[PDB]
Amino acid sequence: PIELLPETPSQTAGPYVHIGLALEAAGNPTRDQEIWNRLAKPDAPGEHILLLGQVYDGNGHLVRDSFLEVWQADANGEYQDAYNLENAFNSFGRTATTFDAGEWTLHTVKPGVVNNAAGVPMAPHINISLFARGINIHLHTRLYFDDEAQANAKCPVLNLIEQPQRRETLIAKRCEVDGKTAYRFDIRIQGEGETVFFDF
Amino acid sequence: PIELLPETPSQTAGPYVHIGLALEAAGNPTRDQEIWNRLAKPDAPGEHILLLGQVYDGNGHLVRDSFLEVWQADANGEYQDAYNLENAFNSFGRTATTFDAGEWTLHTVKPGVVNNAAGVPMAPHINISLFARGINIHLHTRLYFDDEAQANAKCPVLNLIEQPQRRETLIAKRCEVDGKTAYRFDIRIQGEGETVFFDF
Amino acid sequence: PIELLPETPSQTAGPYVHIGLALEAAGNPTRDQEIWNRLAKPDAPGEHILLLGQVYDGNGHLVRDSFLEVWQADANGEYQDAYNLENAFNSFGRTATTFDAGEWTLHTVKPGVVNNAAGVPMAPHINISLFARGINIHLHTRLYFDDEAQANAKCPVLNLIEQPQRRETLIAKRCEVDGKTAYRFDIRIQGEGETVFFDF
Amino acid sequence: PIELLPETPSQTAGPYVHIGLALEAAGNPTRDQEIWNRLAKPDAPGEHILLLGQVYDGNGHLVRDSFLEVWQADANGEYQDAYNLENAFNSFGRTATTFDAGEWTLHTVKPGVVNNAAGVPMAPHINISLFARGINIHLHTRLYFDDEAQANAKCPVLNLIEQPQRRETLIAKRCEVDGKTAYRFDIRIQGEGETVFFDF
Amino acid sequence: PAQDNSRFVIRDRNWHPKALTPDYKTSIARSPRQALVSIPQSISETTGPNFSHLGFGAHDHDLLLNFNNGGLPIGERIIVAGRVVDQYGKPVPNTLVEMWQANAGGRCRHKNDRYLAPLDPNFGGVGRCLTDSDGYYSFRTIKPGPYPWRNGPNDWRPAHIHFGISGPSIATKLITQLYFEGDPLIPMCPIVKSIANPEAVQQLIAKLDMNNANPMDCLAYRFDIVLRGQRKTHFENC
Amino acid sequence: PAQDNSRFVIRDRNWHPKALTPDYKTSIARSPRQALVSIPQSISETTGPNFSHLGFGAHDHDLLLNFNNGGLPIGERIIVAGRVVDQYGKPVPNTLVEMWQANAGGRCRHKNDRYLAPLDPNFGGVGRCLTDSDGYYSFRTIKPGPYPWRNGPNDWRPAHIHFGISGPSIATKLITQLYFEGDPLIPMCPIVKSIANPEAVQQLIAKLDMNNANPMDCLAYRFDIVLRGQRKTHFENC
Amino acid sequence: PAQDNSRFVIRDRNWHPKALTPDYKTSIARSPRQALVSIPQSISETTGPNFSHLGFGAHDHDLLLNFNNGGLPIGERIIVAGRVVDQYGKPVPNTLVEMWQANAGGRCRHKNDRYLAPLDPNFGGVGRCLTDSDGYYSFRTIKPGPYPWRNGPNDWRPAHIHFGISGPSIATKLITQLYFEGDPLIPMCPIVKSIANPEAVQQLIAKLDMNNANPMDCLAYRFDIVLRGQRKTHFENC
Ligand SMILES: [Fe+3]
Ligand SMILES: [Fe+3]
Ligand SMILES: [Fe+3]
Ligand SMILES: [Fe+3]
Repeated sequence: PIELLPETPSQTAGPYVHIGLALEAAGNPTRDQEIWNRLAKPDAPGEHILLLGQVYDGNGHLVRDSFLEVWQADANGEYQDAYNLENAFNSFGRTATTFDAGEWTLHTVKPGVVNNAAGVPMAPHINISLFARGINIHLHTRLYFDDEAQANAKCPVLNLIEQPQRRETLIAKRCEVDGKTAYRFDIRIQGEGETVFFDF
Repeated sequence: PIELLPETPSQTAGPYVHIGLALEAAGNPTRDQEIWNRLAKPDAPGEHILLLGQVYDGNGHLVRDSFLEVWQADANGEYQDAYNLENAFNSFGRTATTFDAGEWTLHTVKPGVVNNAAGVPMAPHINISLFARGINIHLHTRLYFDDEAQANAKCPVLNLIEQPQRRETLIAKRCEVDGKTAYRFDIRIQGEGETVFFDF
Repeated sequence: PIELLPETPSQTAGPYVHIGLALEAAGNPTRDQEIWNRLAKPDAPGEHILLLGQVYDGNGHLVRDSFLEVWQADANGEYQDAYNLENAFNSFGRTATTFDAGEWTLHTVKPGVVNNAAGVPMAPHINISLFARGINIHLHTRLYFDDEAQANAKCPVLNLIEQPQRRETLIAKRCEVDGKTAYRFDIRIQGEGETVFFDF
Repeated sequence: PIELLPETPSQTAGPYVHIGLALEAAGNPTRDQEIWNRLAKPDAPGEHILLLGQVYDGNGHLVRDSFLEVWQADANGEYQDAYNLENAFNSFGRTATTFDAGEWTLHTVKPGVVNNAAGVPMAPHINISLFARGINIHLHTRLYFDDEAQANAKCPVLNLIEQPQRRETLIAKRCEVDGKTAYRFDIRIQGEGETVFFDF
Repeated sequence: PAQDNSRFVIRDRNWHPKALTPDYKTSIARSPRQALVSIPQSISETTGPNFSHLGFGAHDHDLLLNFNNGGLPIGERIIVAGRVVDQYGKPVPNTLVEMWQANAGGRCRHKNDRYLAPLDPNFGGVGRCLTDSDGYYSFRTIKPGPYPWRNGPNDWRPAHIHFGISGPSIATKLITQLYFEGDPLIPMCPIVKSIANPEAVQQLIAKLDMNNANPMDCLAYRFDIVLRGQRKTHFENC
Repeated sequence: PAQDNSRFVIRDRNWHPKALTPDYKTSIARSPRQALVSIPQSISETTGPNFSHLGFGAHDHDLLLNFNNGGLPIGERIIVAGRVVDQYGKPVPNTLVEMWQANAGGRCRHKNDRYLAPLDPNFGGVGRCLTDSDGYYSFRTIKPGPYPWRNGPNDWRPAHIHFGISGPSIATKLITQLYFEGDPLIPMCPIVKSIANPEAVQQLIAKLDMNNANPMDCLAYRFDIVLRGQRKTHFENC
Repeated sequence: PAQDNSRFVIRDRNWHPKALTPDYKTSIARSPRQALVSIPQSISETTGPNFSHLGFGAHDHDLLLNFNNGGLPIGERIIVAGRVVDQYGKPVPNTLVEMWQANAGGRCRHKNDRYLAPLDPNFGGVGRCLTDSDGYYSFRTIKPGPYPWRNGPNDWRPAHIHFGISGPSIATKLITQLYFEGDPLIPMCPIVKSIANPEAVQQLIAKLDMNNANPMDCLAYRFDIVLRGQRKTHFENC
């Protein structure tokens, strides 16, 4: 069979991943430009939302050293790839859960609808990659919104998950935090209620 | 030591086992003569019973593509090996749970008693092989009856299972379906309340 | 691939093949029973014919040490396999061309029609195997009659030969020898006019 | 010594070459644009000629499944490499003999003169590649004209063939087909009068 | 009726595929976590159905003609033959062999298969043959195509034919799969790879069999199936 | 017009198949007996047609759609791709690649083929693609079946696809055949065996290419074709 | 009369000696130049004579007594015995084996042998034996000696016995030669070199069999013959 060069193998990001990529959250001095949890500046188009959550291990204890990276379309359903701190909206961002913040948070807009390769619309979603000590290769998942029930139900990606009860673990539950529209999304790594993870 | 030819290895039966061993259940045209789930004709001797059950995976989800083959003694405790569609009783049959039927059923008689190789009687039982997609090698179990508690208590096979609570998993619960004598035997492949499986 | 045991390889019959199988033609004393060139005794059913010919090498000189074996149906198109010197007709026989007989001869009957494996009639024919010093594995051919032109033309074996001119080399030319119906059939081993040979 | 990558090996073109390179000739539907046997349109410059010939095997039998590709200069001696169906002249074409047509034909112009790498003129010629079932690697020849005996006598290529009588095999005989100027060029693959083939 | 006069050689559970083989995704939640409970053989285990009287139609084993809607299937015509013996090499006569398979394009005639290769209107894909006195069986069918399935993101099943074999008892019954000699998709498959020992994988590869082919018609393949050895009981319960 | 500014590396005639290879029966009477006459290259030999302007239809290279009578062909859907380079490894761009082949069952859509496997009404079997700037070509088709032929009494052609490649000149033109990785009929073939060196046979075997497959759709194969190396003339006629 | 119920495995013509083997000189002008035509097997090729009723004389397989002119032959007394099977390993009972060979000095009893080694007044050199139920045959004879012949200027045929075997059909009939273990002339013989494969030559070598020898009497060689494998027809004309 044709063999190409093999990819460089993955290793765990380690306990100190915050020093190289979550400079602020490790309380080390920053540089002029850091990639962080503010995808949209307060004047970007769309419906502004705050996302928050916790991550669990399989004993149900909190993962306080995890590091996340998110990639979502803007409110028009367009991916913005030229990362710039001056833009109003960036499609990429990074967050973390620390010993002092058991919780991560991200500030962004509800993403607009994008289609898959066959032409079929996907429900609005945010792609998430999770890294942490103990995770040898990172975990891929999608966060979806509990208020988009109809689109969620015709989603060609959510419909590849066989068991209906598994599809729920990907649905963020709407709530409010000081007059701002927020969604919670916990991640269970292992066990009862195990979040669905992807391979692509 | 002495080595014989190796047995050909097993392989899972696959999602499509219906097309080859459960023709009707897969909604394909049948042949004249099929091996199916009616072990006993209406005028066969013994008590007529309907069996029924569900198959669960380890996440508590239903196995809808399972296929089962049963082997049991008649009412006078004799194994009828000559398979013929014109007998009043055949000791063998097959059933399947379908996307359609999450549930399998079998029409037969309650088996009579048989002795083990040492001459000790075994409680009335049905021998079951389970096959499905995800099962590399089939799984062997026995279906016993809750109304035969005296014989189940002295069965030399059920007594080889060390933990009493594990013994219970092989006892079918008497019930009534369309007010006709029935027993339910669900199987748990994995987890909490996991059904005992044998090796022989 | 499945390999069976290999066949014992062929060697040339050699210059002295007559001592083991053409006892008479080598002018050595015979035994009580010899296999020879008289397939039909004068009272066997059918049209009695005499066949004769010569064999050529590729320089056009005569092969005087060749040995032939023939197998043909009787006049009813039936193969007679139980070889017996008392029968009126035998389907098998042997002849030879010697230093003193540059010519072979056989006495038999015109064979009747047999069908091939698909049901299709073959024109009347006689199967010939030719052996001699210089021939490392024997040569298979068929002798056909020039007076059976119509059957010859619908013959499924003669029609596998691509080139029409090659088909002629298999056709024996009718003639008469002292009031007896004879056919000549020369064999050219190599060269101009090369007799068709088969593999089966 | 220095070794380069090896050239991929040839394989015979097979009996069915028509289905891939001679669509019409195999009586399959053609595509819009096909490469065929009309090198010149009616209003192209040069003398219009029809070429024709037969291909014989070594038994003097006709090759009915052959396929030929020709390459020639135009009338002013220039090679027109830009293949287009809208030109008045293309220097390339294909033809085939069929079960139907034992004979191939080509409509073109008589080529003008070209020089060899040393500046010496070559006589007018057509370059021909022959492919067929039984030919493992195609065979290269040149078609020259009998009415150009003065130039054929001084061709630096035809003079590399040592034996004069061998030179003759590449000279097409002028003739008339439906009273239109034509040349016949038959090819003998093997035997008596075998056409010269080249290696370059 | 059936008598207890046979014992069967224990199975080699490290030769066969284990229940938990994670690269084959569906096995995660479909394999037990508790150990199998071993039990002595009795009449229940050592007897099984005899299929000599089941009524077989005339094209039960010929898949080129048993589905038929006025036509021949499209694909490589092949004979799949072999012998069923037990571990001692003793032939298993009058035993039920059942098989099923995709079409030339890898499509299964089952409602659940949505792969984009079309159904062939002259092919069903099921056959059954009862072994003869020397344990021989034979089928005539077309060679199945490989098909994509949803395990890894680009997993394909090598071409295969599923087989069910009864044998003499419920202790010998076995479902397996046949692969085709040479197929480069074989070592890549997670289902084939549920088998840890590579010598066990080789027993599942049917070999090209030129000696059983019909010239100018169809090729063949030879697949021999070895079931558990059968032995008379001796010195039991003294 | 065309200019003489190229020379091509001599062919290796012991690498390629010889003309007389008796086990391939038709070659007996179709191979010369005289020696080939060697000649220097000139403009006649070193130039050849350029096919950049030939008009290609849209499905010329897609055999799943180019014959079409409202349907998909039956058989294994596959991509056959590769690159054409010369002996120095230099890519051959804008070159004509043509191929032809049987259907899933080994039947050729040609009047002359009488094999009993049926014609598929949605398959023709011809494609053509012009190589891109880096020498790449690609086809989409179904995997051909093997077929019986009348050479020896039970000879079968392994599955194959014929290929024609122009290159830059008539000196580089080549017709060959592609085989499929793993096929056990390959070493048995007298036509493949017309090639004496086994390393030359390996160049004709297309490899399974999982990296170019479309998941849940079709597999691929990679077949690279190396044509004669092309070099600038130097120091000629002083 | 005979019925068409068998097919025979095809011959491997690269295993057997080819027709044109130039060091064996007479093969030059006696080998065809056109290819053999292949034809399918019919009742003509699949039936053959059966000799179960030929009347064998009682000494026909015993060459120490069947020529007899008052005494015994001079030379090494040996039994030559073995079995005839088919390629599937199945014995071939009631077949005719014929054999002819020289005397202890290499002279053949024939008009044309003018070799100067004399004739043996008590040896003729011919035997025939029908094989038993089990495929066994046997002869008793003397070991023949080598003989020079007119091939190259100093060629010696090794010691040998010619065999002729019928089998069940004119498709299986064969003529061959038996050589003797360790003869240093075996590998220099052009007739033996007409077989290209060294493992095909080993099957023509009879091996010393001390187990079958009569103590204080004669030695024994074992020679086993394998004929084309015989199978029942299957799936024919559908
Ligand atoms: Fe570290
Ligand atoms: Fe399958
Ligand atoms: Fe001899
Ligand atoms: Fe072909």
